[PDB]
Amino acid sequence: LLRRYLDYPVLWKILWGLVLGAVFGLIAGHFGYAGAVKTYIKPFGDLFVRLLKMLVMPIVLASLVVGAASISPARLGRVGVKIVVYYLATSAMAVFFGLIVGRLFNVGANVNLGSGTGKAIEAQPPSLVQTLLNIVPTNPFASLAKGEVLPVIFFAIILGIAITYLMNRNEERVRKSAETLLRVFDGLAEAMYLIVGGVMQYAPIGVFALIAYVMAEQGVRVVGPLAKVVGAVYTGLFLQIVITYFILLKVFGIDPIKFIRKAKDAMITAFVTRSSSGTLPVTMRVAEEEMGVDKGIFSFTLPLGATINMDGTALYQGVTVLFVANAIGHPLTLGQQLVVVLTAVLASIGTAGVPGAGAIMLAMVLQSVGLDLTPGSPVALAYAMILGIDAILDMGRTMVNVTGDLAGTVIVAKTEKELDESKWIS
Amino acid sequence: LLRRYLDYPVLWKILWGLVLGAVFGLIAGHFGYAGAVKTYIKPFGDLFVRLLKMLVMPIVLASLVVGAASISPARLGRVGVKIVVYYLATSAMAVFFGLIVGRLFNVGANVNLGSGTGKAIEAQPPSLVQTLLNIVPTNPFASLAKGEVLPVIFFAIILGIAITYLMNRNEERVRKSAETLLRVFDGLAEAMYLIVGGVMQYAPIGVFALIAYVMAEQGVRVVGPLAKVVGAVYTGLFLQIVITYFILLKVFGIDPIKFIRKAKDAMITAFVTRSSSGTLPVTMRVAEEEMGVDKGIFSFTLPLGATINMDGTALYQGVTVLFVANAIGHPLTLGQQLVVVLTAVLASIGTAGVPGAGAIMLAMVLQSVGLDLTPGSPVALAYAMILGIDAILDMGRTMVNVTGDLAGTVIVAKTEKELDESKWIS
Amino acid sequence: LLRRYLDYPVLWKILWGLVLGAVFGLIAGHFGYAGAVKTYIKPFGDLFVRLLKMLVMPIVLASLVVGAASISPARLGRVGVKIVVYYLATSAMAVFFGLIVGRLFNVGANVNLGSGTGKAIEAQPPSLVQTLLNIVPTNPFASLAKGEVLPVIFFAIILGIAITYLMNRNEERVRKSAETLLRVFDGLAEAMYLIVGGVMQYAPIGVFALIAYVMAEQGVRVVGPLAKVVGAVYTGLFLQIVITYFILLKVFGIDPIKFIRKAKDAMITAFVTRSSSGTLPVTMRVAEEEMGVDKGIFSFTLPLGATINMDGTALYQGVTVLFVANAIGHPLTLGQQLVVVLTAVLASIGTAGVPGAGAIMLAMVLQSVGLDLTPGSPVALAYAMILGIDAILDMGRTMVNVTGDLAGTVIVAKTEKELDESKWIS
Repeated sequence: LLRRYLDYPVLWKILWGLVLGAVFGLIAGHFGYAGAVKTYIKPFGDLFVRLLKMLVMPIVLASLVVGAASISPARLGRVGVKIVVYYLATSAMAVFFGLIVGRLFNVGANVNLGSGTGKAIEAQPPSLVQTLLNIVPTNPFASLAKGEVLPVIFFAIILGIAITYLMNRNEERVRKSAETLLRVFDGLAEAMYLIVGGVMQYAPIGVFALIAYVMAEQGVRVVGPLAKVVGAVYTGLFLQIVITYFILLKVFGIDPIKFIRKAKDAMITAFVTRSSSGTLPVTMRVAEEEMGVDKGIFSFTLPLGATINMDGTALYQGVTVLFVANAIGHPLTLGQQLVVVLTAVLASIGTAGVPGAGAIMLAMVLQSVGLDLTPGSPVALAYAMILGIDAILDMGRTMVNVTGDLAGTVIVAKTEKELDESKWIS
Repeated sequence: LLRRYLDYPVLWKILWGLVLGAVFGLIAGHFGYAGAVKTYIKPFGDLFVRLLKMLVMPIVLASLVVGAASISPARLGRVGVKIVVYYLATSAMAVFFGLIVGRLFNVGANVNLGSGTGKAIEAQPPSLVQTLLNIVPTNPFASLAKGEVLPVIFFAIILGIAITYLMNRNEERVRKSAETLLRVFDGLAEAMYLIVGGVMQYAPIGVFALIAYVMAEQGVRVVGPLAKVVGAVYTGLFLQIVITYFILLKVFGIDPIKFIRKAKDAMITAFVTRSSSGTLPVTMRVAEEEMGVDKGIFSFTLPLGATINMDGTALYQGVTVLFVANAIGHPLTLGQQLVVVLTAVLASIGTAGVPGAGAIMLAMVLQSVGLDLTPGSPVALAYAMILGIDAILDMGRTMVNVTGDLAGTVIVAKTEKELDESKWIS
Repeated sequence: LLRRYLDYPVLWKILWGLVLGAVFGLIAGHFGYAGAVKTYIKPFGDLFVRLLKMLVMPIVLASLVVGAASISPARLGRVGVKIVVYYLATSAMAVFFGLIVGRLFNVGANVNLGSGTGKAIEAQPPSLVQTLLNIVPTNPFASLAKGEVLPVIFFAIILGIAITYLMNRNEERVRKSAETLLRVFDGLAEAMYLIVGGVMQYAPIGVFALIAYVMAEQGVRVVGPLAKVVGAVYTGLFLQIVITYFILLKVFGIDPIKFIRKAKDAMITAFVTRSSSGTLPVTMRVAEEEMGVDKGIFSFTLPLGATINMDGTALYQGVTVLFVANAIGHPLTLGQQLVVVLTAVLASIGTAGVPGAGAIMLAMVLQSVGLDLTPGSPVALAYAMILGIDAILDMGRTMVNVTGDLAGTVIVAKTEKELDESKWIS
């Protein structure tokens, strides 16, 4: 900080930091400085990551309560059902694309990791209703503490609807009590947006450090087959975007190219900060002035959608579990490869919108299939290299998430005729 | 459509839900559809139990803060501190009588619930002084998360009392701050009461699912023990009146025979209306036109007592916490038969008639004793049975709350020499 | 009469509790009644320790949010940020002097009341940089539940700064929301200060119980090591003055000797009145007449320093945490000492002034450094010894507390060149 580093445009600041970090991690990691980068530089990246998780539970709780207390329950249902159907459709298309692009590259094929047989040949306990019940928290404070985003989303929506029923009562004591509770939650959401805007000023250092460490450690693993997995995530991702989202927007009447030229802001600010609920201010300030959606829509769909958006995750798992499988030499068929729907579309509904969520979810899916031994087996290294390239995969698995969020908000807006057509004329 | 299911008197269609659950469980266990009803119907019961547990913590916290700030010693005079201790003492004695008539009835020994050879190391409990010191929470947020409800009760009462002592200080800043905190907790309590209304709207299907599963799983006895729990509550109430509200009146000089003969009006009106505060005028007037207490007293003891004097709901959940215990094969000890006494009494400040209680104070006492309502556990089924048999308990349980209120008003009027004896001679 | 036991000065009451506890414990130990105090007396000690460990989290959260909203770059001009930087740096150097003097005197190295070698075995402590990173929480509510003090301190400070930045907004809705959130946290902090008043009123019974149990089970040296603690704290305050304040004043042009000779009135008033806000008028009179500072500064610097500039308290913490760590036989490591420095500086932002805010902050630092204050553990007994001696250190802590304010006022007034040189030159 010298009073000028806080005035350079935030987005250009982040991209400048990211490119400088990539160059530093390349030239250093090649000159044998992995230890120095890990020791002096990586802690800044870890501090940035930790900051990007401090402000996810409060922002989710407060912003959902406000976004539900602003909308009347009728429009709230008419919007939420649409946004959930949209996430389901686009996430199913995402899983399909994962199963396709994890094969079209034959990912992790000639990584002969000294193992012919394994334990992932078959495993499918996809307990669906057991997840549809886990949405309901047994103790909402205990679900705040344990960092579960979906039960807190449920409780927040319920509390918001209760408040909007209260502020229509007649006992003027109750009206005031409800207004005061709503103002508490509104103040908390706004303070969290300030905190996020503040963290995105340090982000040009955190991104620099993170990508520097990543490009210093894994700067040589992008030569082997582990490059045909970053290729298989990014090709699958570009396909996700340019097929799913543009097909949808053309179907509903939104011109896709203009949609991209207008989403560029949030697309880029989420491609680098790798967090959906840390770029939530940016995507809201995009849906407000650059897309034209009404506030009573994106005040709820965007914070709800920043969590439950399993396109990047499912596209990330549907191509990374295939890599782990082909790495340990034990194959698996398409139908049996639906360990993604086991976790990504069911277990990983909430944990989508924190950095490195894909890696921890892959750790969650590789342990449920039976592959548990962490220190020695090929399951160790096959997942360790993924954890190493987790940042390069995570920079995109959330750009797609925020693009899908904006596309779903635009869709729910356009169907409800709450989308300002004065912005979409160019 | 659906409004015929909403506007139908709840707490009645709950009993219809229970009896339809019984007949459905019978004709699905006979035909041999136990697996099908366990895999398709029980999820509704699981959802309903999770819904009844998501309320217990926020409702206890908020409602207790509001209640304690309503009755704190910082705003109680002589009559206030003379009626509050009376209400607390008589609620404690109501719970004692509940446990007494639960042990003197073998309430839930005819139920086949609880697995065979569950455990045998349930003994070796903490001492009396230790479970007494465990009332004080070492960390209030840690007690909100861990689900402990008695320490949260203690901390909430402390906070309410502190808030009242604040709202009398001179600095306008701290007065406004305390008043705003109180309005926050009040808004949270009101939102929780609406959510409880919604959950009890859903309760028909939930108790239907739970009862259908528990009947069709084995054909367990449900008519035996329920015809015992009522008949235990009702003689519990008759005992409560004719023992407590007669020895208390005898030790203060008031003839209880004429007291009952003149309070029959409010007694009948509350036994039929089933409303703690809906019958408030009637009892009020029978305290004025016949009992003789002036407005200076019964304008403060009766309104407060219709909210914090719930001796009926201190005996109901005094016998039902024995039913749930004796049915699941976990007989209560003196260490828990005290935690019931403290929880079911301190939570009486945290009531609101039907929505404030709604058999949520029992789901709170159960969690206070350690008996968890984990969806699928025998506690859930022995709780579903009771919450289903709730109309036949409530239509009688309401009658003793208002008699407790009248006894309290008369006792405080007599102990202040205000009660005009001219209405009690001849 | 109870009202007589309350209006006694609470800290002399606590010291009397400690003395009576020592004598009664020695008598019991010589008479072989150790079981009597272990079963009947000690439960009061357990109750006090739990009742005190309760307040740490609500106090730390609410008080830090309010204090941080009191000092922030949003409402701090130039003199504001200068004096705040000075206050924090001086509190930090003061905690450092506390640790140095504590280690030098070897405080509490012969009470040996620990459970032996081990009792907290944890092989690999978090490295220094990991200890720094753990300040930001991955989930602030999780840091609330798990009782981690420092992450909640960081989150609370950040929330307060965001809240005041909001209060500076122009949209009426968000300004009102931020005001209401701050008023909620203000009300919570004030309620916590009332509860602390109550707990410290109860304290003498608790200190009597704890010291009696200690001195009865086995007579440990308490007249000696507490004497060394008092000597070390007074040497610490004297060296704090003679090094920190003299060096700062001389490296800014002030002549320290005449500074001391001028502020004799404020120092002596703070000594004899044992109050830091009750000596505010005399402090302003000294800073205006005898120093030369203009009303532009000493009207904003003194009311701030007598609230957030606690050097005496931040040295008492630095010495007594070392005493507790050397008493239970766990010489604390350097990462732990840095944690002590951080959470003794940042907690000063939210000091209370209620008699006992030194003991509560000591409990806060004990919880933050790793030495849990759970009842029964030897930490409770050593903390009881310190809290008992607290009344003797309080006569000197407020002298350094209000000398730091004057040093800071004079420093900043000379930097701003607003110091009326006619009072210094000769």
